[PDB]
Amino acid sequence: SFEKTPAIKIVGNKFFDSESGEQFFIKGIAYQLQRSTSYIDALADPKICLRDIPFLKMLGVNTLRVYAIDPTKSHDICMEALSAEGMYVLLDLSEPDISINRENPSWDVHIFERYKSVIDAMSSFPNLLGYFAGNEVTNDHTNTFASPFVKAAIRDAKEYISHSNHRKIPVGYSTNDDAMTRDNLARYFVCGDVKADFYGINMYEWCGYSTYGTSGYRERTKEFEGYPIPVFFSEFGCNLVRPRPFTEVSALYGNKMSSVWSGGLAYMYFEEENEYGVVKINDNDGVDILPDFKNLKKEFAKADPKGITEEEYLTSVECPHIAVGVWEANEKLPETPDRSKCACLDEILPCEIVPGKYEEYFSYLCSKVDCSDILANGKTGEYGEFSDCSVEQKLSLQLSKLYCKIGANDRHCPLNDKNVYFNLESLQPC
Ligand SMILES: OC[C@H]1O[C@@H](O[C@@H]2[C@@H](O)[C@H](O[C@@H]3[C@@H](O)[C@H](n4cc(CCC[n+]5cccc6ccccc65)nn4)O[C@H](CO)[C@H]3O)O[C@H](CO)[C@H]2O)[C@H](O)[C@@H](O)[C@@H]1O
Repeated sequence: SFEKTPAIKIVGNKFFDSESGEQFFIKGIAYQLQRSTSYIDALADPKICLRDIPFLKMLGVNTLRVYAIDPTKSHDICMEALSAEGMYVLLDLSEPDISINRENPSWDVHIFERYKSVIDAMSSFPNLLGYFAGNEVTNDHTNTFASPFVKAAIRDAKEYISHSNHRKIPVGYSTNDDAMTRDNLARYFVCGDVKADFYGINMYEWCGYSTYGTSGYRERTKEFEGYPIPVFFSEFGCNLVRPRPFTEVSALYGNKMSSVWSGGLAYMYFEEENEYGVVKINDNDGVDILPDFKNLKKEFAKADPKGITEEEYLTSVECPHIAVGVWEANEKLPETPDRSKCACLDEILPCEIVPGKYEEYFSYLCSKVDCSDILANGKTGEYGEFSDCSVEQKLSLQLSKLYCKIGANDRHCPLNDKNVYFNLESLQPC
């Protein structure tokens, strides 16, 4: 049974419970373990999730943000246990080792396959609230050209979900709070022909015993009035002053903010020595409640957002202009990564490379052949024909071009490295 968690849907700039029609406000907490797979999936481990859910119930949350799941594992036990306490999940599609790289952005078959795997693993659950297609990818004025890759990812995740048999779980974005870029980012993700379904801000402006006016919350709220998609704090909980009073929660669910924002999620459940936890897991794997816990609990308990209903509510935007060093996200987006096309390279290329060396060998190979066909430029909106293939496929293409330009036809690939091999399938006459 998922009785206690009806699916949430979006109408205009609000979330609604699909059965009752009541507006849905997120009262959440970030729930993610990390090592000190590379990531840890607490929702794949019943002994972990079933330990913590009673503590999450005490806090009074209705939503978790989860940053990374292992899509090869079952999540039925934990998702049903969450559902039984009225709890929903916001889930990032990426993981630290398979994310859009803000320093060298790409939207390719490897990242898209990750996104699809997560979608296929998690979309059966009615309490899956939504997916994030990225988290703080662009984070300042030096990497705004990453954002077209994120928008392509939003488009392609939505299309994959649309073409699947799954419920149409919304796909949004989570952004940081950099003064120079925030307004342009907010506009960019709702501009043109591809839009985020919702928009989370990682919002740390309220520290200690601040106020609506002095924190910045009043000006954030004014700039987001009339924003066309649901907006919430995908993270909050500045820890400058401890124990965190979480008095921002009273402002967030109050009358000035509840008509604009769809709530938010505290960062975070586990204490992991960034001093952001509300509990701490001891050496015996037991839960020790920290002094922040009771303040978050008290504030969420008091919070009573006056929303609207779906029926009464029911009665393109220009992309920011390009300016060098300020905003360099082209409106033109990279193409949908094509697994078949890129898989053809594995079949037909004479010289292949199995997955420091990428830098050296792209630099070597791209001095000898023209690598434009694998370059992707989010500033200029120029995306090479094979720029959507995996890093190894791209490198293999360039190696093979060099092999064909030499024209020896002797099965000797022109790069001495153990990962290089002649592909015998290339001989069988994409
Ligand atoms: O796509 C952009 C980048 O993505 C990186 O991986 C991401 C990871 O870095 C990211 O990690 C997640 C991390 O972002 C998040 N987190 C939240 C915080 C508190 C930040 C506080 N803070 C931030 C900024 C300004 C502040 C100002 C004042 C006060 C506080 C401020 N620190 N970390 O905590 C999660 C919990 O564990 C991580 O899982 O998770 C995403 C979801 O899986 C991954 O995509 C990739 O590794 C990187 O290559 C890529 O460039």
